[PDB]
Amino acid sequence: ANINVVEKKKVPLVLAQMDELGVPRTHLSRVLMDEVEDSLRKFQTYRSRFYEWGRAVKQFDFIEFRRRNGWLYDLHLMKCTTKQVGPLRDFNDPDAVQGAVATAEIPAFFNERPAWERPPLEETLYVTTNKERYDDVRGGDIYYDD
Amino acid sequence: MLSQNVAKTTVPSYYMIRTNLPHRKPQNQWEGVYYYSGITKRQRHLILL
Amino acid sequence: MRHIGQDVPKRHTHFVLESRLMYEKSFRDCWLHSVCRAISQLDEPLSKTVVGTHQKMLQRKVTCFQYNQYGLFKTPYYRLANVDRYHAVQGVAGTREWVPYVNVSYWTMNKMVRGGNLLVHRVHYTGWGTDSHLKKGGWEHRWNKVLQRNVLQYSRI
Amino acid sequence: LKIAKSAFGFYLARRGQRKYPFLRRPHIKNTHSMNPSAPYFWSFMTAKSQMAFLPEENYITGDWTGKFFVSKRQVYTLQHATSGAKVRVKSFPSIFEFNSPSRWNIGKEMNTLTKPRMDLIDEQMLTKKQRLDYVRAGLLPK
Amino acid sequence: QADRRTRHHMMVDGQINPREWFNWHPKEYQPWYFDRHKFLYEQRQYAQFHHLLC
Amino acid sequence: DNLQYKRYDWQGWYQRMLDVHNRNVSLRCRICDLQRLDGNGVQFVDMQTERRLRILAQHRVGMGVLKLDADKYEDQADNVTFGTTKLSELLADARKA
Amino acid sequence: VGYTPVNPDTSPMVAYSQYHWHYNLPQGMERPHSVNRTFAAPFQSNHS
Amino acid sequence: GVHRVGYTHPSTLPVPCAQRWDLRLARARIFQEYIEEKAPGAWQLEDERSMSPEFKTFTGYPMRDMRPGYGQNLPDYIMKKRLPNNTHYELFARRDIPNEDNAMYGKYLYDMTVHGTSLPSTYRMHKDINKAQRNDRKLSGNRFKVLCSSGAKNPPSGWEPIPDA
Amino acid sequence: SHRRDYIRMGYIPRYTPWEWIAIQEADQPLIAEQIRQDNIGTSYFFSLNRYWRYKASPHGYIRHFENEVRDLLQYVDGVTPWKQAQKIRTYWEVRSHHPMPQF
Amino acid sequence: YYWSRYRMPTQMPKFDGPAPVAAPQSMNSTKTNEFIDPIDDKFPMSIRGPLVRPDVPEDQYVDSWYICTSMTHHMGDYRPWSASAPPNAFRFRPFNEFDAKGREYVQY
Amino acid sequence: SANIPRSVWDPAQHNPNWSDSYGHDITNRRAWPARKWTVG
Amino acid sequence: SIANEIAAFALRMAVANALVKLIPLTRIPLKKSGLLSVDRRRERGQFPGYLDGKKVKRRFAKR
Amino acid sequence: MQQIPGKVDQTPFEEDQTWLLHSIPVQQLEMHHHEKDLQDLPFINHEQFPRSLEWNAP
Amino acid sequence: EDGIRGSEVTYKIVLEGFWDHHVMKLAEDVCMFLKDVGRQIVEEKLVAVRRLLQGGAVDPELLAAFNCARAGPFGGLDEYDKEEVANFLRSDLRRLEEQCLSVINRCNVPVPGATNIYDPHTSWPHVEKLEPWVRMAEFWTSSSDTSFTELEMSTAHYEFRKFFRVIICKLPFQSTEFEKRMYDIRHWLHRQTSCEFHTIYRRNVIHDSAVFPTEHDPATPTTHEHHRMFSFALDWQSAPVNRLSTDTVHEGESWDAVAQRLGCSVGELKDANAERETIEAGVVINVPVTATRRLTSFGATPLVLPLKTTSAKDGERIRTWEEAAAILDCTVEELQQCNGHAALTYQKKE
Amino acid sequence: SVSGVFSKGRGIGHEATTSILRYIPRARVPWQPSRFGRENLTAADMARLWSRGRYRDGPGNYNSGYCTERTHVLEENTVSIIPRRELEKYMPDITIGPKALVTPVSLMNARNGHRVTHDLLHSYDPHIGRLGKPAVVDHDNITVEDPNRVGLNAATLDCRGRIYRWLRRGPFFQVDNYFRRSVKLNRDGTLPTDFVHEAPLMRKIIRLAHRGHLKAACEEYRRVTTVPPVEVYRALTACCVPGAKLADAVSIFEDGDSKLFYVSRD
RNA sequence: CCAUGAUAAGGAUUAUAAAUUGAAAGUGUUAAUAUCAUAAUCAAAAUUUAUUAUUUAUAUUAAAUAUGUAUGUGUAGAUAAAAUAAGAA
Ligand SMILES: [Mg+2]
Ligand SMILES: [Mg+2]
Repeated sequence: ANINVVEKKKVPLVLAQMDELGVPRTHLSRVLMDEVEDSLRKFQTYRSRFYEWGRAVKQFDFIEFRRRNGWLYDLHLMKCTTKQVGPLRDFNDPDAVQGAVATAEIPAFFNERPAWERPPLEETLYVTTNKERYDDVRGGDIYYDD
Repeated sequence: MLSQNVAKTTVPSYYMIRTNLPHRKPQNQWEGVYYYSGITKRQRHLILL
Repeated sequence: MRHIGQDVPKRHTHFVLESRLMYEKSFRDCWLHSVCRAISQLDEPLSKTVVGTHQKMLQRKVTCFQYNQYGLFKTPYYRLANVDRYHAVQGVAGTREWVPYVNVSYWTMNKMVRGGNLLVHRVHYTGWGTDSHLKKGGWEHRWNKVLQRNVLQYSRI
Repeated sequence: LKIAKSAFGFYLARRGQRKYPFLRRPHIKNTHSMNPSAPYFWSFMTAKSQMAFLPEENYITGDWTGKFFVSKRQVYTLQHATSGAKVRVKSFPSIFEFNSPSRWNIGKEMNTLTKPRMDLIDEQMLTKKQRLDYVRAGLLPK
Repeated sequence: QADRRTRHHMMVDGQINPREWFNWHPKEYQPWYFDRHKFLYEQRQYAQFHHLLC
Repeated sequence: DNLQYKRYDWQGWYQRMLDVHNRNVSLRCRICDLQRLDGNGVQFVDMQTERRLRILAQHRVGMGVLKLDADKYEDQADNVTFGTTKLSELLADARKA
Repeated sequence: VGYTPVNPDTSPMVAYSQYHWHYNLPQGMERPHSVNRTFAAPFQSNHS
Repeated sequence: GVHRVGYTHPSTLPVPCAQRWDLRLARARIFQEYIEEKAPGAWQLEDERSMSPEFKTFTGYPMRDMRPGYGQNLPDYIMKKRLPNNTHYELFARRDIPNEDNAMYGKYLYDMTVHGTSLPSTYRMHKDINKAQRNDRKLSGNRFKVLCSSGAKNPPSGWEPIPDA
Repeated sequence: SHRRDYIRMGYIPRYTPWEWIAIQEADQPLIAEQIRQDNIGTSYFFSLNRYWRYKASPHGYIRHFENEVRDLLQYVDGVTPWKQAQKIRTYWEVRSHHPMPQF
Repeated sequence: YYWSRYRMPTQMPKFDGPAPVAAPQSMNSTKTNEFIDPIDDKFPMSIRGPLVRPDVPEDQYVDSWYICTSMTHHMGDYRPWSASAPPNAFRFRPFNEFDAKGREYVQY
Repeated sequence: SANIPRSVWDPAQHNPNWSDSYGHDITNRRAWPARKWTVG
Repeated sequence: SIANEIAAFALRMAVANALVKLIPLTRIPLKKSGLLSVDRRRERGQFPGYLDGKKVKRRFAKR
Repeated sequence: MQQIPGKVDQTPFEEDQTWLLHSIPVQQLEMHHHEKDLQDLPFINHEQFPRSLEWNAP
Repeated sequence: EDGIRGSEVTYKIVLEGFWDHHVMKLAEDVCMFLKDVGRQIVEEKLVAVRRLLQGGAVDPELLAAFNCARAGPFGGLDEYDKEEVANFLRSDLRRLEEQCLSVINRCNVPVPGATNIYDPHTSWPHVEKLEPWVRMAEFWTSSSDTSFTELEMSTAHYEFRKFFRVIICKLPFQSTEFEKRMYDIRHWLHRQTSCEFHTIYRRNVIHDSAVFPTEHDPATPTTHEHHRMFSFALDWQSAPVNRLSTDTVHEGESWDAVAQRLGCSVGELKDANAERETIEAGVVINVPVTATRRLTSFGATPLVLPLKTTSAKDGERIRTWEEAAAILDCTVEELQQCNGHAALTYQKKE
Repeated sequence: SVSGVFSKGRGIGHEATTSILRYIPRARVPWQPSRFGRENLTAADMARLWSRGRYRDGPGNYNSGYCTERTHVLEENTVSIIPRRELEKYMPDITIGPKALVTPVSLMNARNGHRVTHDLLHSYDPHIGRLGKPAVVDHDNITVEDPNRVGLNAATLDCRGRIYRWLRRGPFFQVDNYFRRSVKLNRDGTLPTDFVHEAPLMRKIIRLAHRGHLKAACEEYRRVTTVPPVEVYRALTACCVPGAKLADAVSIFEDGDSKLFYVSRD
C-alpha cells in the first residue's frame, strides 16, 4: 500500500493546535481547505459515529459498493483463496515427509517462480482462469489452472 | 456475470452435520473496520467547477 | 410452530431468548422499582422539607403508583432459570452443575472442554488451583478480592 | 423424574438426594407455611415489619374481567370475612375456598391458612406399589 | 394437494430434479444482472471473449 | 476492543459498555502546591486550612495527596466537570480557616 | 459435529490446528491490510 | 454507659474553635451523606477477619459490615446499592444466545450478501434432504401439514396435480 | 517484502516491521475526542443540565440520580389521586381487627 | 469455498509397514499403554535421571492445552541455564552476594 | 514527526554497538566443556 | 496462633538455615542431625467428593 | 464515632454479660451485601471483565 | 523530581494475552517500538528547547500573567520586568533539557546482548509484571439422574487464564503525537492480544473565590435533619450556588451608597460598570464579581401579593387569576400551583 | 388430508398495486417459497396470538384477570370465574389508568431508554413492532390488550428475528429513535421550535434569564422535550455576559450547534 | 412419540528418588431409521424416591418466607469410611 498517507493523519491534531493558538481555521486557501477537509474525512471521527460504525449493515453495504465497482479482491468475507504453495525440497533427504505446522494467507509476490523460470509476460500472452474440476477427482488437487 | 462472485459454500449435504469443519471464516483481527471516506464523481465535478 | 419446519434441534433453546428479555426488562424497571420501595418503607422524616402528613401522603401515593405498573419486573434474580445457550440444559447456579464464567451447564461444559472447543487449563482436580487468592482463602476470599478491585480501591467523591 | 406429576417430569432429573446452597431450592414448596405458633404468631411466615403495606395482590391493579383464585400471598382482610364473596386459592388437587369466615384469620396470609400437605390421602392417585410403601410408613391402613 | 412438482424429489423422471434448491452448484445463487438489452458481445454467453473487447 | 467485538453489531454496545465501565476519573493534587501565595498576598492554603481540609475530606486524603474519584456520570467529560466542582467546593469550605 | 457449527474464533481446536496459527509460533501480524486506503466508498446514508 | 451526647457551641468557650461535629456536617453537605440518626453508638465493630493482619483473610478494608439483621429489603440498603444496569448481567443478556452469530449480524443479511440467497439452518436442511431421498422410494407414509390450510383446500383455477402410481 | 523465505522457510519476524505498522496505522481513523484540549474552564452551571438526548446521565448508585428522583416524585404525585391511595393498608391497620393483635 | 483452506497441502505418509521396534503388542492378559514408550521407561532411573524433559529454566516450558505434556514456546530450541544469569554467576543468580530472600531483606 | 523515525534508516544515526541478529543467539547456546581443570 | 508442632518444625528449619548462612562450618552437624532437611507433606486438597471435604468417601449401599 | 448532639446514646459494652444478655439477634436468613450481591454467591463469582485482581485504577 | 522519579505525563499500557509468553514477547515488541518513537519525539522537543534556550522574546501576555497579583510576597504590587520573567522561563527550560536528556540516554542503553527492559534505569519505556487473572471452574463430569454421590466423585477442575504485562512510559511533556502512535498500537497488536490505556496527565484546574466564595457560617446552623435519606434529592441544590451579577439601583443612591451596599470598593463598581458615568434611580448595573455582599437568587422571603387597591380593574380588590398572572408576570398555572387554598375555594377568589 | 394451523389469511398490501404487480415474478425464498407471517394473520387469530406468549400477567392465561372465558377446568373440576365487581368487595380497587404506565422523557436514561412500563418491551424503532405498517407508540393509549401490536412479544409466531434484532441494537437506539422519529425540520425550512404544549416553559426560561438567574434557568432548560426557540439562547448567553462566565456561554452555544439543528447559530 | 453413535461411577503388586492414592470399555440431554398429539421455570406450588454425614441440655425467631416433632440404659439385625501433616506396626 502507499505508506505516506499516514502523514495526513497528522492533520486533525494540527488543526486542534490552531484553535489553542487562536489562528482562525477559516483563513486558509480554498484549495488547501478542500485538501485538508478530505484529510479529515479520511481520519477523523467522533464518539457518536464511533459507537455506530461497526453495524453489520454498514459493513455489508461497503462490501456491496465494492461489488458494483468490481473490486472484491482485498475484502475478507468476499474473497476465497484457493492456491496453496508447496514446500521446498532438501537434498539432505527425499525420505523426510514434511507436513504443515501452520497456515497463513500472504500475497504471492513473496514466493513466486522467478522471472527467468516462467514464460514471458503471462498477463498479455496467456489467458488463464483458475477453475474447479467438474468430475469427481479421487486424488490430487480439486483446483486446476486452465 | 461477475467472476469474483464465487461460491462461499460447499454443496448442501451431510458433511456439514457430521464434520467439525466450520461454516464461516474466523474474524480477521488486523482487518480494519470498513467505513465511508470518499466522494462522488458528481461531488468532484461540483468542487472543480 | 406446532413442529412444522422447525430450525433448531432443541425447541426449548428458545427459552434462552425469553430469558434475555427478562434481564432486559429488569434494566428498564430496576431503578424505578427500588426507588418505589425505598421511599415506601422509610419511617424517618424523608427530609427537612417533606415531613409529617405530607410524607405519609407521598409514601402511600408512591406505593399506589408502583402497584399500578403492570408488567413491572420485580422477580429476584436467583429465582430465574439458568439455561444453556447450546443444548438448553439447565442448572441451579451456586452448584456444581452450572458453570459461571461461560454461563453453561455442567453437561455442556464437559462436552466442550473434552472435545476442544472452550480453551481452559487442567489443574489438579483435588486442589485449590494455580491461583494465589483461592489458594489462600478459598471461594470466599477470592470473592472478597473481587469486591475490592471493583469498588474499594476508589475513594468516592 | 420417575412419575410425571406435571409437564416438567419429562425435563427434570432428581439426581438422588441432592444438597442445594442454603435457602435456594429450585422449586419452592412451602410445606411449613402452616406451622402453628402461638407466641410467634405475628412474626412467623409474615411481614418482617408490622409497618409495611399489604402486598400487590390485596388490590385490583387494572381493569379485570375477573379472576378464578386470588394468589396465596394475599393477606386475609376483615372485608374477606364480612363481604361474603368467593375467596379462592389455588391448592391441590384443585382449589381451596374460604367458605366459613372467621376473625381469627385476619392479618395473616392464606399461604398460612391453607395446609399444603394434607393428612387425607387418596388411594385413587396411587399405584399399587405406592400404596404398599405408604402402608410401610404406617400412613395408609392395611 | 401434493405432487411430483411440489414434493421434495432427488430425481424426477430418471434425471436430477431442478426444482430442488439443494440440487445446484451453490455458485448459481450468486447475484447477477440482466444482459439482453446490452450489445450482443457483452452478453455472458460470449464470456471467453470478454478480455478481447474493444 | 481490537479482537472479537471489534467490527460487527455488538461492537457498538460492547464499546459503550467499556466506556461506561471506565467512566471513573481520578483527580489528584499534592497539598504542597496548594500552599502558595494567592493573588491577594494571603497564603492560599496554610496550616489550619490544611487541618480543616484533612478533617473535611477523610479518606480522600493519603500521603499528603488529595484524590477525588468521580464516578457519577456515564462519561469521562462530565466526571472531570463533576470532579472539579467537588474540588473547588471542598477548597471553598476548607479555606474558612 | 452436531447441528450447531463450531464458532472458529473461540474454539482452540480450530485456532491452533495445522490450518491456522498454533500458540507456540510467534504470534505476530501475518500481513498488513489496507482496505479503506486502496478503494474508498463515498458516504451515502440509508437515512436522509 | 448511657449518656446524652453533647455539643458546646464555639461562642460559649473560653477560646473559640471549630467543633468536630460541625466539620462532620460540613463534610455531609459537600459529599452528600445520609446521617443515620438511629445508628447505635454501642455497635461499632471492626470486622475482625478482614481488618486484622492476624488472619490469612486480610484485605485491609471492611469487606462486610457485621449486622446480623441486614437485608436487601431495607431502605438504607437500597440507597447504597449497585444497579444491574451496565453490569455483567447485561453482557450476559446480550451476548449469550442460542446461535451465536445472531449477535454479530442479521442472518438474512449476511447470507444474502455472501451467498446470493438465504440459507436454511443445517437441521432444516437435514429434514429436507431426507424428505427428498425417502419420497423417491416409498410414498404415502406421509401427511400434508401447513401453517394455513386455505391454500390446499381451495387451490387456484389452474392447478391439476399430476396423478401418481 | 524482499524476503522470499518469509513464512515458507521458517522466518517469522519477532518485531512487526515498520512498513506494516505504517499501513495498519494509516487504515483506521483517529477519534477527535482523544485530543483532550481544554482552554476555557469547566462549565459549572449549564453543562450537566444540557439537552436531554445528549445529556450527561447519572449511573450506578441511586444517590447520583438526584435530578431524576425529583421528577419521579413530581410526576407520580401528579398522576395519583389520593382518592385511590387512601385504600392501601398497613399490616397493623388491618390486624387491628384480629381478636388478639397485641402481645 | 470456505473449505478450500482445509485441503491437504502435502501428501501424507502412507502406513506401509509393521509395528515399530518393541511396540506394545498384546497377548492373553497384557496391560497395554500405547502412550508409554516401551524401551525408555523400562530403562533404570539411576542411569537416565528423574528428568522427563530437558533440564532447562521452566520459562522455556509451557503446559500444553489438550495434551498432558509440556512444550517449548520456542519450538525445539533451547537455552542452557548459563544464558539466563549474568556471566559466571554463582548458583546462577542475578547477583552473587545473596539468595532471593537475602537480596530482599538486605534491600529492606 | 515523520512516521518512520530517522534513527531507523539514516546511516549518520547508525548505532555501532548494535550486533547482527544471528551472532548473539549462536554464542548464547554454547555449553563450554565443564572439565576445565583436572579433578572435578 | 502459630503455636503447634508443625509451625514449630518450620520455625526450627528457619533458624537453622539462618545459622548456616552465618557460621558456614556449622552446616555439617546440622545437616547430619537432619535439621536442614525439608519434608514435603500437605493436607489433602479440598474436594467436594468427600464428606468432610478431605479423606472420607460417601456412604455405600448394596442396590 | 461521631454522633448527633442531644441524642441519648449508649457506649460500647465492657462487660461480657452486657453483650450476651442484650436483645441483639443472630443472622437467620441468607445474608446480603450491597455491593457483593451483584456477583452472586461466593461460589458463583460473577465477573464482567477478566481484569487482574491486582489491577489498579489510575 | 530528577531522573527517573518524575515526569509531566505518564502512560501505562496494559497488555493482555491468553498465554504468558504471548504477552511477554508482545511487551518486548511494543517496548522496542515505543523506544524508537519515544527517542524521535523527545529528540525533537530537545532541539526546540535548545533553540528556546539560546534566545528569544517574552510574551506581552506571559509578562502580564506574572504581574497579576494585588500584592506579591513583598507586600506591594510587584513589577516583574521582562528580564526576570525570561529568567524564570530559562530556569524551567534548563530543567526540561535535563529530563529530555535523561529519557534519550535511557533509550540508548538496551543493546541486543545487554537488553533488560524490566529495570527502569536500563530502558525507556520499562515494563512491570502484573498478577495473572485466574479463574477456576469446578464442575460435574457425570450426567447422572440417579445419585448425588456419583456426581460429586466426578468433579473436574479447569481454569481460565488471562496474562498481563504492563508498559510504563513517563514523559517530561505532553505530545499529542505520542498519544496518537500509542493509541494506534492497538491496530498492529499481536494475535488474540488486547490492551488498555491508562493516561495520567497534569492539568490546571482553577479555583474561583467568585463562584465558590469563602464565607462565614450561617447565623442559623444546619442540623442533622437537613441530611436524611433523599435529603440529597430534596433539601439541597447542586453546587455552586447562583449569585446575581446584575443589580438594580435604588432611588436615593449614589455610586458609593451602591458600593457600600454591594460590599466593594467604589473603583471596582465604576470599572465593572465602566460604560456608565452616572447611575440614576431604577437603572440596571453590573456587580463586580469580587463583591462581598452579592445576593442569592430567590431569597428565602416569599413574595406576597395582597388583594388591596390593585389596578383600575377594580381599585377595590383583585378578582380573576390572569389579572395577577399579569401582575406577577407568570403563567396562571404556576400561580395555581402555589396557592392550594385559592385554587380549591374558587377561581374568582370569592 | 389437509391439516393447517389457521383456516384463513390475508394480504399485506392492497388492490391498486397487486392487480398490476402480479405480472412481475418475485423471487421467493428458495428452500421455503411460501411465506405465512404474523402480518398475514386475520383479526381474531392475531388477537389470540398476542394474548398467549406472556407468562402469567399476559391476557391469554386465565387467572391474569383479562380472561374472557366464564369457566375454566382444573383437573376434571370446573371452576366458575369471579366477576370483578364482586372481586372488589374484599379487595380494594386502585387503578390510576393509562397514564401510570408512562414515565416522562426525563427518566428515560434511568430506565435504560423506555417510557413504557408495560409487560412487553416497547421499541421506538419502526421495524421491531411492525405488523403490516410501521410501528408507532401512543404514549396516551397504552393498554394491557395492546391493539396496535407494537410491543415486542416473547413467544408469538415470527418473534425470533425480532428478538434478535432487539438484542443487536446500538447503545443509543431507544433514545436516538425516539428523538429522530419526533422532532424533525419542517418541510418549509422552519424549525420544529414552536410547539404549543412546551411554550410556557420557554417563556419561563427567558423570563428567568432576564432577571439574571442562570442556574435556575438551566435547571428548567433540562426539562425541555422539544427544540427551544433562538430567543431562549439569546437570553441565556446575554445572562452569561455580566458575570463573565465564558465556559458556560460557550457550552450553551455548543449545545445549540449541530445537536439541535443550529438554532443557536444567530 | 418410535427415530444408531459420544465423555461417569468402580482401590488389588512398575516403591521412594530430584516423583501424583483415581482407571477406556460408558452414567438423561450430542450427528443420516421419521409419520398420534403445542406440554418448559419469568416466582411464592402436591412426600415413595435404592444410592443421604443434622444443631443432643448455662443464656435459643429482626428483614426476601424458612420447617411442631422421635426424652427413653450411645441400646436389634445388618451396614459405612480411612494407613496422603500427620502420630496405628
Ligand atoms: Mg414456550
Ligand atoms: Mg451411551
